[PDB]
Amino acid sequence: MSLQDAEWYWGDISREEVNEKLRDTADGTFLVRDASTKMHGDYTLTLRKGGNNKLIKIFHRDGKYGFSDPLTFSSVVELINHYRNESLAQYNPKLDVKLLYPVSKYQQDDNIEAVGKKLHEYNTQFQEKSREYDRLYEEYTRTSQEIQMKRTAIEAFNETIKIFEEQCQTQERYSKEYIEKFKREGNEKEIQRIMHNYDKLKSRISEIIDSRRRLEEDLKKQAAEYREIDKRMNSIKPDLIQLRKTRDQYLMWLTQKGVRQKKLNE
Amino acid sequence: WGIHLMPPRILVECLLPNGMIVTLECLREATLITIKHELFKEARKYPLHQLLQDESSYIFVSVTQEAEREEFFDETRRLCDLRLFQPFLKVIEPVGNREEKILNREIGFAIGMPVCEFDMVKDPEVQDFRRNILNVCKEAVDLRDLNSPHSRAMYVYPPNVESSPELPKHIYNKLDKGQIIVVIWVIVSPNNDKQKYTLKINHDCVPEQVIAEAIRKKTRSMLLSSEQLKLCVLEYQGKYILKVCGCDEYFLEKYPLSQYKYIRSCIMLGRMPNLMLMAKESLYSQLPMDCFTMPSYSRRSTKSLWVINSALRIKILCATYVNVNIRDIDKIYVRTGIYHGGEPLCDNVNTQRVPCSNPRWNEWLNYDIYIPDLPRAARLCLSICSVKKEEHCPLAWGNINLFDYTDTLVSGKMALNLWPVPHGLEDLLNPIGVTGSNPNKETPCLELEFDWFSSVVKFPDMSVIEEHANWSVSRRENDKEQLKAISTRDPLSEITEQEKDFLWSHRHYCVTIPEILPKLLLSVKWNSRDEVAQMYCLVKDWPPIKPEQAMELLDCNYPDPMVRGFAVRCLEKYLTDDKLSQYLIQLVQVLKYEQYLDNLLVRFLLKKALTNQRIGHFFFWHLKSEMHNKTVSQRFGLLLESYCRACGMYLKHLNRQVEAMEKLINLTDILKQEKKDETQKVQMKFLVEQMRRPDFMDALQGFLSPLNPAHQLGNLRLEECRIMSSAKRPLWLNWENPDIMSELLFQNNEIIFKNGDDLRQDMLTLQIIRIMENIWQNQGLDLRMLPYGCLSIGDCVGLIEVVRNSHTIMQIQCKGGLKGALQFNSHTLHQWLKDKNKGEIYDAAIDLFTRSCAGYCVATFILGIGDRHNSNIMVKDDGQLFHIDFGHFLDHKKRERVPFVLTQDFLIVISKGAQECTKTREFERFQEMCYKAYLAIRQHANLFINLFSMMLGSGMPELQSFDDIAYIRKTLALDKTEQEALEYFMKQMNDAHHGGW
Repeated sequence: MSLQDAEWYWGDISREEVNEKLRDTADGTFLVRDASTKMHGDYTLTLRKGGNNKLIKIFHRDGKYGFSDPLTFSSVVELINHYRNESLAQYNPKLDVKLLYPVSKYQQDDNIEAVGKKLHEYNTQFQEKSREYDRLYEEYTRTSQEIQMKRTAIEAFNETIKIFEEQCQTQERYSKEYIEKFKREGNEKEIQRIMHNYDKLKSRISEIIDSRRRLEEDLKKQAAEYREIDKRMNSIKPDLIQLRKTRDQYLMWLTQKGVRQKKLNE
Repeated sequence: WGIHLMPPRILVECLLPNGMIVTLECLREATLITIKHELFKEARKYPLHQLLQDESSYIFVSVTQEAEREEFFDETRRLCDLRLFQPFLKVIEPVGNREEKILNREIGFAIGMPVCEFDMVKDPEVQDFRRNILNVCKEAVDLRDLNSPHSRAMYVYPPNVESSPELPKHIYNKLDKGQIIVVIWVIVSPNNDKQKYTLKINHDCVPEQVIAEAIRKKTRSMLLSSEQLKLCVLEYQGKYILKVCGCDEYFLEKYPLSQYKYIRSCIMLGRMPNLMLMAKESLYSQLPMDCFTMPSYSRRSTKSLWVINSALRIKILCATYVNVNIRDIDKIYVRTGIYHGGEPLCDNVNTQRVPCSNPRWNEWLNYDIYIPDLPRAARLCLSICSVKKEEHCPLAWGNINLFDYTDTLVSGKMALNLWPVPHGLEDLLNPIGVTGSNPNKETPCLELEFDWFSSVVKFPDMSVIEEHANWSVSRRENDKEQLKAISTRDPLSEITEQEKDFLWSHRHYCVTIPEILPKLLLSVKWNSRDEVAQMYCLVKDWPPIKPEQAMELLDCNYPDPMVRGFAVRCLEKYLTDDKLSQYLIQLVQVLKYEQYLDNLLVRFLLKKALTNQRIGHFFFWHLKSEMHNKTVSQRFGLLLESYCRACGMYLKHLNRQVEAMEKLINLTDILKQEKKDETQKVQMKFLVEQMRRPDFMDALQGFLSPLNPAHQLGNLRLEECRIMSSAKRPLWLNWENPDIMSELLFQNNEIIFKNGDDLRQDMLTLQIIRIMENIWQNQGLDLRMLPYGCLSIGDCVGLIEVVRNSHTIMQIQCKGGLKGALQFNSHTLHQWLKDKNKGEIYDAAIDLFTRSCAGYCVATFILGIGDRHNSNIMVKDDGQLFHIDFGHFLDHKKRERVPFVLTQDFLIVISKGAQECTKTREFERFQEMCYKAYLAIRQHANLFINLFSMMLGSGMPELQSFDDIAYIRKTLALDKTEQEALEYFMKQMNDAHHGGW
């Protein structure tokens, strides 16, 4: 019945911590803190409506509470219970939502040295899988860099080949009529000089498309490693947050008795 | 390409227009005129030579390593400088204007991407921007060419002055009865030996009056008639100007001499101003003429939003290229939200969950918002999330402006290539990210569809909005104390719904306290057509606020184009070119938050950048340094184009800088990745060998310092250059100062080039330190800090100014001896300062050590900087103490930390070698300095918080959300009284030192 025992009262936790406890949650979810001022008597209600976290000042004036100058509540507990049944439209029609969901202050289900040991290993699991992801992220960007530079090199090959191909079409245009003349003139040498060079042009161009292919193949296989590195990162990201959540609750569960054991453990 | 340097002679294949190809052996250094001439002399040995014209009728083209088909119009260029992908040249006949093409090439070199890549862009906004922003270029070029040559000199050599002439009394008191003495110099002979003329003048004389006293002192014995003297004064006033000895800073404008920063520092440091008397025609001579040629690309039924009677509705179709382990996770879904800045306009809504192997929803999503209630800056934020307690995490994000740059509402199908999730971000959406589509290939593409309301829909004109305001509006002492109370609170203060609607209720009485505008705007129901329409009317006639307040309205919490426009107008009217040049890093980052390429802010910055070459220099490098980031590469690129196309002859110098830095990164890349398997001694003998190269010497010698272009970098001191003994092995570089009178400023210009780690954390902290130092001086606290020069020039690469005659306290501990068992002697530092400050200057060194030490304790504590140790703490021979390597801040990783702990070494200096250091009067005076410095930052905490919040989109992992900035609200205890803050600061300092506080 007392405020100190209420599930939705979290004491002096930070505005930044209720933001984390309400993100992506449903309308009506609510908490109550000691105002960030940390002055006796004042409290702040935070409820979620329309995807935002609205802040409400719980005023205190002579042993009674309320959101406005008519403070008609002897306790903060009865104030929260009244609006857990009635809509906040009574105070402000813009809100029109009642306190539907409290964020209970205990959820998750041996000697203090045992949980201090269980904390030491859960943290090592988190810290070593954090190095796992940090290694993939640098290989992810190291691979990303090498890919987009191989893409521009291929486009460079595409432009050189386009230039070398129009060269073959200009050779075949301006050489046709001169070759047709050298042949009826009986001049086989000059026709052989023209084809000697043409064959050299037709040879280098093929050496270039080969280099482009060998790079195209080298890129396609690295672009797949890129996707696989992304797969396993997306598989580690959720496990990493899970192992981080047990770490912090074990740390706070132990901070109540073992402030010095954490000082030496880590 | 993959070739570091071409051999001395190489084989280039030349494709002639007759179809032949010629393998031509030619020198690496050969120029194209040499190549083309000898090619057509070799062509005569091949068939079909009759079809070739004279070489005058041809130019070369080839493919660069940037994949550009470049026409080599500038035939004076060197083979090895062409950036060729393959050694071949295609002979062709030139087409188009030669100057545009040779200019575009050198612009592409400067901004870091071929300018032709902008020509091939589908987006109409991109083509409209680079066309329409040319007006800002011309009006800036016209404004500097008007009143030539003085106007041109004011652009390239602008006055480096403080924001106000009035000297703080702390500084004026060093003056001899309000007077300063200066030595004025003259070069008198061809051999260039100099003459001195020492003057004593009122501190507030303008340069022309200083010129007048110089010629008066010289002509004292000439027996001049009072009018004959004035003619000599007029002559020398209209013939000569004054230059700072050793650097390219000039006093070209008639400010009081004491507000020129060079001289106010001489007054602060008690140094001797040294000025050179220079013929102003000799200065105008080195300012060649430059022109802005209009580029080639400067050429060549609707209904209202407020008549659509329906709720917003968007369709999610399908996705591609989604990378997820089908066996590890369960399903995927698309999360969506309608945002106005950081505040969602309505509750989010998701698609249904679907198997990973078939990303396909085909769902219409209904949003709890009436279309006419959409604000102009409304935008759709979405992402693809995975699910496997139930735990979610995002796979790729993407944001969309519901209205484009033409005020039209989006309609029809739309494909959106998504971006990777930023490192360390667990939030499912990324509203602070940029609106745009990822240009990378094989990125997951999400397809959407927007409603088509039988015609193109436009946002209503402001004429219609004010009508609706009048239509909707028709439908004291303790209160003015609340308004003044809420105005006092910092930008990130908690405002309750009771306070919000109270502010909105008194929105008309708020105009009497204009600085309340940020709080009031945050109270508007931006998801209601009615309230917004009324707020536009208040902003239209809102009283201007000071720049350090308007800069808050450019961060990511204020996206409305009427609010930002009001903010920009505050800057262009009240922001001095001095404080603009100090906050430029933030003003460039808040360009990212802009919805559209063309906005009032970018036009403001570009204008001031093209009319003040001092801020234009860092305007270029802050943009160039971030061109690697594809999320902003296009915006910053097009902006750099407009700048480099109108900045004038300074582009030629910028290219020498960019080319010099390019060879430092290429060289440092080789040492860190090609030659990694070698130690320092063997890497040194390789370093010098590369620096002996002529091309390297010609590039790295004779250019301007990017840390300060007023510093010319002359010839290298190879013997002084080295690779430093640190894990990432940076380069210690030393140039000669080529100034005619460098001996009066510094003959050694030493810079550290570091490539490996991100430097924009240090630019911010060093910037922050300079700020808090400035306000301390202006409040009577002479806590000399040392915000040395640091500049990020690219992806984890930049420059660091090294402090002359400085050592780490570790290096100093090693100069002493051992006392305890395997323990340095705590008195080594004090004995070191004593040794270098013998006699009466001792009391000064300990005062400078104590005062600077106090400033760095407060600064580091407030900012939560990385833990200090004896190798990142440094002290000058002078006695001044300072820090280096500001790696992290705001407590980055996983309590209220105190990073700078005063070991006994510092206390025995502060207490002058006593035993009861904490009990001495000298230590109690040091504590008084800290308390005053701390409280002084608290009373200026607003602009510090605004500086960090403007850097949220920067990508620095140290701060990704406004929550990260809360660390400063904690160390400054902004949610408590000054008395509670003082007590808090003492608490943390006492716990850190185990007593004394």
